Amino acid sequence: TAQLKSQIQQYLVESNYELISNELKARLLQEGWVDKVKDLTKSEMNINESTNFTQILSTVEPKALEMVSDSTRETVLKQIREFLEEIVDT
Amino acid sequence: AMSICPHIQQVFQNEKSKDGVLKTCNAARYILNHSVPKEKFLNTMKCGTCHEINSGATFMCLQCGFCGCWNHSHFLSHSKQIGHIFGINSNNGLLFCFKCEDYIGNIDLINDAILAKYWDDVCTKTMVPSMERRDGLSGLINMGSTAFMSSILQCLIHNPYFIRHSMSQIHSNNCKVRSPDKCFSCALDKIVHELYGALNTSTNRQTGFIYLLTCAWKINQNLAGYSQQDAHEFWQFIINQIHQSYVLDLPNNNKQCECIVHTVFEGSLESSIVCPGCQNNSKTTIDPFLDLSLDIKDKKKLYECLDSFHKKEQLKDFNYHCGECNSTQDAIKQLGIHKLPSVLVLQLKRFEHLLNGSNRKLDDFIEFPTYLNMKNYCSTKEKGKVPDIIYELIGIVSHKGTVNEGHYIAFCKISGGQWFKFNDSMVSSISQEEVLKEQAYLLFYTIRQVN
Amino acid sequence: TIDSISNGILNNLLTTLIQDIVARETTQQQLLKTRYPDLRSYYFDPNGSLDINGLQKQQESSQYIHCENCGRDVSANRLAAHLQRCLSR
Amino acid sequence: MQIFVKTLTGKTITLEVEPSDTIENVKAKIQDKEGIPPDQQRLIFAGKQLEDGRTLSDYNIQKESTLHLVLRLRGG
Amino acid sequence: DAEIKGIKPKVIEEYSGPSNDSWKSLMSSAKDTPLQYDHMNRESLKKYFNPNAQLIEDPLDKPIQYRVCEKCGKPLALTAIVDHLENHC
Ligand SMILES: [Zn+2]
Ligand SMILES: [Zn+2]
Ligand SMILES: [Zn+2]
Ligand SMILES: [Zn+2]
Ligand SMILES: [Zn+2]
Ligand SMILES: [Zn+2]
Ligand SMILES: [Zn+2]
Ligand SMILES: [Zn+2]
Repeated sequence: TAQLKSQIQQYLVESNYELISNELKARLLQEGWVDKVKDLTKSEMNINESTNFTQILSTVEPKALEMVSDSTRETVLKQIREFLEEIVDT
Repeated sequence: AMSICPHIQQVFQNEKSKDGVLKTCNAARYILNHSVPKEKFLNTMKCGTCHEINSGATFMCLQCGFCGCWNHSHFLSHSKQIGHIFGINSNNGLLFCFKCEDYIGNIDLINDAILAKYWDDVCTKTMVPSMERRDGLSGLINMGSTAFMSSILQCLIHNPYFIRHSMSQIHSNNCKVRSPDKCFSCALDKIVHELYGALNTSTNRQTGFIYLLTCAWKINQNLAGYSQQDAHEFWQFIINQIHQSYVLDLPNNNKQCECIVHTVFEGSLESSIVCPGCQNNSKTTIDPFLDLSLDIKDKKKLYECLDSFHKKEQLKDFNYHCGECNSTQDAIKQLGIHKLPSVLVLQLKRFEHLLNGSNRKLDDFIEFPTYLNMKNYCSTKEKGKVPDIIYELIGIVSHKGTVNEGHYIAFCKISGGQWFKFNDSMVSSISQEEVLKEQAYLLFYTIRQVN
Repeated sequence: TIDSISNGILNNLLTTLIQDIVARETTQQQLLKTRYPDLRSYYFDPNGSLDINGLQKQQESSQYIHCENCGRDVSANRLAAHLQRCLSR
Repeated sequence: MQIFVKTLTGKTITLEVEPSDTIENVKAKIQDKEGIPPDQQRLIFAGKQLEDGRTLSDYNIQKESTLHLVLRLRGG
Repeated sequence: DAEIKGIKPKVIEEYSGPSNDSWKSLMSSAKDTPLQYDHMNRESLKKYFNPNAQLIEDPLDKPIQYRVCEKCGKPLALTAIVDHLENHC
């Protein structure tokens, strides 16, 4: 069943989530990605002459996802994966 | 012609429904300000349907107890199935209408809902900031040699702790003298008034600055703006005077001062003294600090300067006998951070002394980061490693000229991430990259993330 | 799979952060535009000459200030000297 | 007692002083070590500049405390 | 990279459909709980920062929130407006 996933996630919460979230934030912040996303947002708001959240998000999210550096991406994935091999059976 | 959500207008057409809503918003925000991280994860970031944590944003229902995820459209499902069109984003407390497909960010009542009970009065007595003044942006003309002062003042003018203090009316509420020609803080509040509001009811917005200058003349004419002086010295002098005014406004074993300066700017250095033989020890001395002064020679980066600053030194002129190895020794000294301040102020020592008794300016570019990690500088380990400790750059003072003569300019960053240059009367837009190419003298960093 | 669940966790984190940031931006700009219908951006001059209102540096000593002390008007760029001569009572 | 002074380069020097010693005397000792006149010296402790006519004890300055030495950058 | 089979028996051992719980259940706890900060860990703040430091998380998110008195023109922080109106304006 797929209740398993939610269960595992609950365990993840009770235990380390902060360390991951914080390291991610620090990495994205330090490499300038956050401010790039701010500039992108101001630019899109100015181009579309709109503050409507849904339409701006619709254009912002994919690109913002692409803008994540490979280093940060693979490092954070690597770390989560490191944390996962602890508490699952194969 | 931007519209407003008609659904909340509809709810607000009824006073008791409105009150229920505002009560719930206020309660929710209080909870958000008073809930530990794990409880928050489990009870506000857990999807009521799939039970996943952080399945995108999780929304807490305005009308019931259900929490719903974005990725599986589960709040969307709560809205479709029960008819509850309003939900609160658990990351920011903001209220979403699922009919407009947009957040409600432009209703003043909602943003300040805690004052809802008194809202009518709030609307009768007070107005929103004027466009011109809303960011408090205005230049301060050179009234003689005042560049060393105003450059310092703009970073203060854009400091959230200071603006919170001043706009809170704390001095005004508590001042026993209540005259800006005597009290520095009353004058400051007047400045804030002039820059963000309107005096009742071209020469504009200079009154507070003139009061401050008059006070300065009264305490120390030399530092009052007629002559050229040192901005760091002015910083320590003025914060000490502000502190003195805090102590003055008090009605009353407490070594540490409890003033605004000492709850924002005060940290402590740990100085360890260790035997080079035993390497165990140590003799620890704790020193308060309000700022840090860094050597810059033969370096190109701020981190290099902090490394040098934090670097161990062997004293060759200190008389020292170790009791653990039972011998005369040259002690090892090291500075590290015992306590960090909320706001970190840095001075780069851009000068050197020559054998002929003259001084020379150091114009060397020193690279400084937009974000600063202090983890390598903390003295005390946990049961070890020290965690990440990151500050955000919010202010720069730069100098052009020589050691004995020159000019100060300020750079400040505001909301949205944009930078402005403050050159006396002139406030201008500037890009971040150029600010980062500037020759920095003073740097202002606000605490941003502590792991 | 482990790989899949990890990808889902990262995606969860990123989409949560993104949705928060974007919601904050859109709410702030909506507020600014609604409060101030005639809103204009502060001027940016690539030439480095114009201020946030798109203006150049004003002419001093063309401007003057009325010194409330002694009742004399004084040119602003000479105000400090005056105070040194005026506050010396 | 011995106290310390961290100079412009970051180099720390040691002085032998009493709590009652005046700022002038300390600056004189610094002049004697570095060859820099007192009027050019700024002596910093605990966020304050140390003022002539006052004593070390007036500022609660004790044994092996460290003072920080700087110069002035004038701008008008 | 490999296939997950189940959840280790010891976590369930000592830790452990639609939920029936309610977020307003936190009120009881919320009433007794001091102001909390997000990405500034409290214990690390205790070790490395002062016990009475003032702290503002993410200080540049939006422009300063305040209003101006019609009578005396003071810019007021939202938490300061009411008493300003009681005995200070
Ligand atoms: Zn779901
Ligand atoms: Zn509901
Ligand atoms: Zn709507
Ligand atoms: Zn006062
Ligand atoms: Zn204090
Ligand atoms: Zn030894
Ligand atoms: Zn006069
Ligand atoms: Zn008022």
